[PDB]
Amino acid sequence: YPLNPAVIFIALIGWSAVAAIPSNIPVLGGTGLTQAFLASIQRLLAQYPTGPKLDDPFWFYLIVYHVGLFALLIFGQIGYAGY
Amino acid sequence: MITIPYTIPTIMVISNLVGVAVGRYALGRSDLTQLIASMCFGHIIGVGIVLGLSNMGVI
Amino acid sequence: QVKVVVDRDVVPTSFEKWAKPGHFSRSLAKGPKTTTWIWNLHADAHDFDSHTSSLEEVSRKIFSAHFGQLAIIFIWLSGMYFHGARFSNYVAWLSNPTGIKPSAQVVWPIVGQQILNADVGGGMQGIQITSGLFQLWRASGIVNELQLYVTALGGLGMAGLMIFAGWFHYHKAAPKLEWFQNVESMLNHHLAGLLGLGSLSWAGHQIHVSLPINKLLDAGVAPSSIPLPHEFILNRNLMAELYPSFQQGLVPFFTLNWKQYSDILTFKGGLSPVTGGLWLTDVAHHHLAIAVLFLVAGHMYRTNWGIGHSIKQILEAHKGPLTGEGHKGLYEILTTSWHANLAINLAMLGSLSIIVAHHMYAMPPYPYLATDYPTQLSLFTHHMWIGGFCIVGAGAHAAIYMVRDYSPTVNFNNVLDRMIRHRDAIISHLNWVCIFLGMHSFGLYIHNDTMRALGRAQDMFSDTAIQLQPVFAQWIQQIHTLAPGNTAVNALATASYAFGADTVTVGSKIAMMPIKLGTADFMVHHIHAFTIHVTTLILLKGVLYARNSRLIPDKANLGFRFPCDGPGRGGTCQVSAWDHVFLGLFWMYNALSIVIFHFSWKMQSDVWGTVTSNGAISHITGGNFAQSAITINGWLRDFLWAQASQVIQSYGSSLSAYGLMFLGAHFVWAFSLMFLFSGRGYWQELIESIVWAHNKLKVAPAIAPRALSITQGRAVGVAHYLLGGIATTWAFFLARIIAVG
Amino acid sequence: CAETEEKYAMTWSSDQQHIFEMPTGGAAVMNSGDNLLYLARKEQALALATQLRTQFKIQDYKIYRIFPSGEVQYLHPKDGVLPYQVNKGREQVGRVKSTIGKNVNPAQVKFTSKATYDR
Amino acid sequence: MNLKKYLSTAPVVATLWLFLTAGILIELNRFFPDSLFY
Amino acid sequence: PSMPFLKRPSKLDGSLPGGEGCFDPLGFTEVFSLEWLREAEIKHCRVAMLAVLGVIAQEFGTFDFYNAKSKLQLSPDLHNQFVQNGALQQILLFVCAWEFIVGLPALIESVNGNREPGYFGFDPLKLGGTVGSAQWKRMQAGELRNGRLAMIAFGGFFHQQLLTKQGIIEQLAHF
Amino acid sequence: VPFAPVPEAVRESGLAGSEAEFDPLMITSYLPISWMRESEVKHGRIAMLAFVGTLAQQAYQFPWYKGAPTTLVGAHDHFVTTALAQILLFTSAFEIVAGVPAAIQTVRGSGRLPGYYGFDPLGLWGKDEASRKRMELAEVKNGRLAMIAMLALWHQEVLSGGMGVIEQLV
Ligand code: CLA
Ligand code: CLA
Ligand code: CLA
Ligand SMILES: CC1=C(C/C=C(\C)CCC[C@H](C)CCC[C@H](C)CCCC(C)C)C(=O)c2ccccc2C1=O
Ligand SMILES: CCCCCCCCCCCCO[C@@H]1O[C@H](CO)[C@@H](O)[C@H](O)[C@H]1O
Repeated sequence: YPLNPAVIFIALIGWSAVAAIPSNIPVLGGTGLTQAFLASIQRLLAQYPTGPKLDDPFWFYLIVYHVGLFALLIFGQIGYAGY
Repeated sequence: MITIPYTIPTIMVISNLVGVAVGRYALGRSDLTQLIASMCFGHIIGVGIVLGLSNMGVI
Repeated sequence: QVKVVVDRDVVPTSFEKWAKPGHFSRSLAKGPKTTTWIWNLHADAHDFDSHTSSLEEVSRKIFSAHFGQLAIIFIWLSGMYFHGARFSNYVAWLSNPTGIKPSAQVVWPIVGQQILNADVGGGMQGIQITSGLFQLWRASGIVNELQLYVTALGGLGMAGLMIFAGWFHYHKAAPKLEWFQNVESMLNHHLAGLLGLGSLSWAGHQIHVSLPINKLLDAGVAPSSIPLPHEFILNRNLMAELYPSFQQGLVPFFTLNWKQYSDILTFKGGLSPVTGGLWLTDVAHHHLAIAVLFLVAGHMYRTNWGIGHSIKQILEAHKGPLTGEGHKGLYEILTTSWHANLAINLAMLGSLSIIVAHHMYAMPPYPYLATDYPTQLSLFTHHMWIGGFCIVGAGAHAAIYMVRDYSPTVNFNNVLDRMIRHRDAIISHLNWVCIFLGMHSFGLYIHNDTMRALGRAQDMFSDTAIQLQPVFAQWIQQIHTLAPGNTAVNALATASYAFGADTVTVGSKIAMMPIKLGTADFMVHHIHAFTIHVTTLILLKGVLYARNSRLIPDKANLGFRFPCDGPGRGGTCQVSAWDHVFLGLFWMYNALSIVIFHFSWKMQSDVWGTVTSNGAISHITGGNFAQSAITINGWLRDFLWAQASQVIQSYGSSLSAYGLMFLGAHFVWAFSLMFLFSGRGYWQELIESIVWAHNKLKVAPAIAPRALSITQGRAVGVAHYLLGGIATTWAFFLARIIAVG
Repeated sequence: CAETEEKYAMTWSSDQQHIFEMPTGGAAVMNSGDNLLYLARKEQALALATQLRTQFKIQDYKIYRIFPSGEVQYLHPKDGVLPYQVNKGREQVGRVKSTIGKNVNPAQVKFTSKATYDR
Repeated sequence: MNLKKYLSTAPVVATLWLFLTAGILIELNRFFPDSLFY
Repeated sequence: PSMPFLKRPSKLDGSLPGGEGCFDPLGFTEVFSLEWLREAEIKHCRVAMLAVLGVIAQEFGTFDFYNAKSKLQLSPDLHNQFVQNGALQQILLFVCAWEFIVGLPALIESVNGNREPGYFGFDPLKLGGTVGSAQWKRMQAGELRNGRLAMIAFGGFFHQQLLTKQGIIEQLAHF
Repeated sequence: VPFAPVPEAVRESGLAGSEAEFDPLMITSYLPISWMRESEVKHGRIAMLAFVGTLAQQAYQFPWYKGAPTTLVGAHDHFVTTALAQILLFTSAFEIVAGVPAAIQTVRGSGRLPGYYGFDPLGLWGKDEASRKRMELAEVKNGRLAMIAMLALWHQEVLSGGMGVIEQLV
């Protein structure tokens, strides 16, 4: 049934680029939805055991980025329903 | 609401005309309900643009 | 198309057929040769899809019966407004609400029971309200007794319009089925007309009644200097003093300068620190949001004007690959079978009532509601209980669809029966989730029970011991702390004070404290997920095995309320789709009994109580949850042994009627077991051995005295197990919190 | 399973492609010309016989009982006519001479491998 | 005409008799309360 | 139409003693079968004629020994003077003797359709009590008209309270 | 192409009076014209009697309780609380028993001209001819003309200073 396992990265183009340049400042990230995340993962990626529940932009921009990224890749497989 | 120069009714009639431009497409019959439905939709869109334009930035 | 065809002079209105009991059922108009006709008369009083298969006549019967239900509800609310008028201390309660306990019902003075008239203050006594009517009347702005009398008499007026409406819509103007299967118009008027104009007009009442009145009562004005809601609309001048945006009129509305309406409407959230309720600016603004949002919502259903959807072209369009046919058939299921509609609407109605409970304890929306803790408790508890029962009504009427109104021709390869192709894989994984959650929700309690009993408290699941800090709930609660600055940009406070900032106290009574969730609250949430999954197991086993199981492959040929098949297959007692609902009512009692035993004991340990000098803290049990909810001896001892003590010592006082409805409800609970355990193969010739003693004295009753049937002889065990079981916690709870709060 | 339990394969024919309901559940395709149907146990099969026969005509139908040795059986009918209808081939077994009222008391049957009704 | 037949049924006359003897007990226990003699 | 009005030509009625016509603009006789309503019309108009003659006769100065009037409504001077007197009880109770006892079965006679729902007999008059066709119907319409005028007239005799606070004769003594 | 509008055809000609059939928007095609014609006539009434209500708003002999609220909105500001709520009530009383069976009778489908046949001490109206329909057509033309005159007399005070109507020409 999944006849088209074609592309996934078109969602990574499709979800980061639509969420980088709109900053919409006075929220947690003064930058965009993704720029507040890629800067806030490189501080923790080099085997840092920290990141508690008070680490806001790691957990919050973890879930809010995965929930639109999941939705846009699922809708990308819906992008092989019109065939 | 001000006159002919750029104001809140200036950015409403563009929403009304793109609304009826949708009404030429969404079962685009030329009846009453194209205007009463579709000018209502562009009216909704215009209200979403006026005050959403009012909060974040210049009106 | 949409047109209303109405039969006129359908049924004559004589009292002739009242003299024929069981006129309605040709299976039951034979008359009672046995006493089982007596109970089958009442078990077939509302089997409307068993009177006649003609859905027109059925649909007239039900649609006229709804007006009878609304007639009883308007008699009920007219009763509450009159008991508020003549009998309540509401006028005196409006002066000082934190001192005067709310009472309406004033017990008649017969032997002893005049002692139930509790001297609750206000100069006049009577038994104390826990239903919280006075908080909804202070919110609604009812000032003196006159609006309670007049609104009561309007309640009887609408009750007369619903009796006359139901008589009018069964007898002398009753519609056709083509009116009823016109369902895009029905949604089109209930989303928009009912709920839309309901929330909009209620925003009218709050802005033109409650905002001036509950601004004045928030300022502490006595209920004599308060003007009538009458007098705020003759002139805008009495409201421009209170809210200076009324001076501009509707002119900033029509120019869309809605910044000007920050006086009337806002987005603040939190609670009022003075009244302990929600800001009625936020609540009136809220009902405007439901107003415009639902009036948007109503207009998506094409009726006559070719603008809008139909449900058919929606459900056909989701022709998904893993379902094959898509949702084809559901518009023909839900517009020809009433019981399926009752399954959906009872599921969503019941879960809405649960949502109502959870949104009322933490965001107490009425003024001085979180101050008097019994009205805060019992409006969680009551809406939790009807919010339970309606889900079992979903699990029943889904099965009543599946037994009666299932037809495989309309229902062939769609989303529905493709479940039933793998209902073994549905119910088997519910079976696994039920065992896994039972081990990991109650085995933790036997664990902490043993480790506390074995002395090794180092091996428990406390905060000191092996902790089970709920990670996800604490994280998202921490997000809700960080809402009103970051994401709720135009807010001021959080969504509740169950989430964020320090507590709100009104009259040295803790209205809402931020609830802490550590390693005991965790395990009780797994109780709730567990006993929710068991009711989902019995109420999906009751539906997927409703029509044709693999044990009994003809259940639709047997029916819905059949008892059994026989001793064959080694015994097939209690196997019908009704009998799973019989089981899901006991699990309803379990699941909600530990929901409210989580509620009324975490919030007697972590929220409620008083505050003392220098803002110091005092709970009712005094923080005695996380060291005590982890076990069962802590649960049974420290909750059911300790909180009972104000129900049990309640004699000689006004709380003694709960001391009677406590023991009598233990009696009814214990009295159900006689019906549940035994069966009519005993009682039928026990009874016939008594029929010998009537035949000897010629006192043979002409209606032959059978015992109950099997399904009645277990339905009554449910209806006593729940009446006694629910009224135990009722009397225990109200006698607990009235005795302190 | 099929390697050790008696599978019940129900063979029947029809005239038009109707749609019936499986005893496993849901709607079935119901091949119009001729169709066999494997099942699990006999009550499913004769419950399907009631499912189709009480609705409409599905005659020339009977399950071939696939016992796991490999071959078939034939029960409903055997003489070709419907069981509650009366044919002059069937030999009655399973009777006694009178009601239960003359059946023997089980103290007369105690310590014997008899029945409470054979006499 | 046939309403009096409905007012002769079992539950209605059950309420019009147990309501009545109930009123005998309550009206006989307002006038002479606390009656343990006789 | 058969109505002397906008349009609803003889919805059910017309032969009843409405001599200027059949009024009925709202759908009550459409679904109430009209006999109940005719008894309600006639009984309300009788008791309203007694009401308005009661208000006039009480305003023309009769008390054995009671409270002075200053109004004949607004309970704790007039109506709740006599209830706490234990006085209007029996004059209600005999109405209970009229209504529950000899008016409720008569209303039952005004359901089965053998009543002509005025008619409690009751003509204690010689030379003018024609039971027949002409004077009985033209006098029943006269009872009906003076009774209806008693209904609205008693409405006006009640609601002169706000800018009156006084009697009706003293309302005539001021404009 | 019914002799008023642009080149677009109009279906409706079914016994309404005022035979021009000016339907640009085709609201006939979604509403019954007995209803809409009763809105034609019924708004026309208030246009008439409210037009001369403004022409007698500043005129000779009054009911004589006034002299200060001689304006229009000031009349609607002063009188609603005391003197005009029964101008509402004595037409709600006529309305719920007169207009409700009239409009609901015509949308129900009865046969009646929506003029709700009434008091007539004048008018020829006994000879069934084109004078009766002529007074229908002149009546509705005077109604819509008085109605356009009501936005005239509304916008002869708002963007003119709230002064009198007859004295605006000074
Ligand atoms: C916008 C119009 C409108 C409104 C307000 C309602 C409201 C309601 N409908 Mg309803 N309905 C409508 C249109 C409407 N309907 C249409 C068009 C259809 C046909 C497609 C139906 C078919 C329908 C069914 C089949 C059922 C309902 C039911 C209900 C009730 C749900 C109970 C409730 O919320 O109690 C809250 C109660 C109130 C808010 C009081 C409402 C009373 C006000 C005055 C509105 C009633 C106006 C009335 C409908 C106008 C009739 C015209 C006539 C007088 C000439 C509620 C009263 C259910 C019910 O209980 O039956 C009565 C039910 O089973 N409706
Ligand atoms: C307190 C009494 C009691 C208990 C313990 C249970 C327990 C259970 N019921 Mg239940 N039930 C009860 C009363 C009870 N019921 C009553 C009164 C009714 C009346 C209506 C029902 C009706 C009912 C229905 C209708 C269904 C169940 C089901 C289940 C099972 C749910 C799965 C689960 O939790 O596994 C976890 C097991 C436990 C929590 C039990 C304790 C196990 C401990 C934690 C571990 C083992 C102990 C120990 C180590 C054993 C080894 C030592 C020993 C060998 C010597 C579970 C075993 C469902 C079912 O079949 O299973 C899905 C089901 O469909 N029940
Ligand atoms: C079911 C709930 C439950 C749980 C979670 C525990 C847990 C525990 N108990 Mg225990 N206990 C329970 C019920 C439970 N108990 C009950 C009901 C009783 C009374 C009958 C007791 C009586 C008891 C005693 C008397 C003692 C404990 C002790 C302990 C601790 C050590 C036991 C041990 O070595 O685990 C053994 C664990 C395993 C063998 C692991 C099997 C399970 C694995 C994790 C499943 C994984 C499958 C995997 C997810 C598959 C997916 C992946 C795959 C597809 C690749 C441990 C915390 C001891 C202690 O001192 O506490 C510290 C101790 O002395 N318990
Ligand atoms: C006790 C019992 C009975 C016997 C219950 C009897 C038959 C009913 C007793 C109550 C009825 C209502 C008594 C009838 C009396 C009438 C009400 C008339 C009395 C006069 C006034 C009270 C109106 C069963 O039939 C039964 C069936 C299946 C499982 C368990 C049981 C079971 O435990
Ligand atoms: C350039 C000229 C603009 C004139 C602006 C006038 C603004 C208000 C328009 C309506 C006039 C009446 O004003 C109403 O007054 C009533 C009460 O008198 C209230 O509803 C409001 O103030 C206005 O709606």
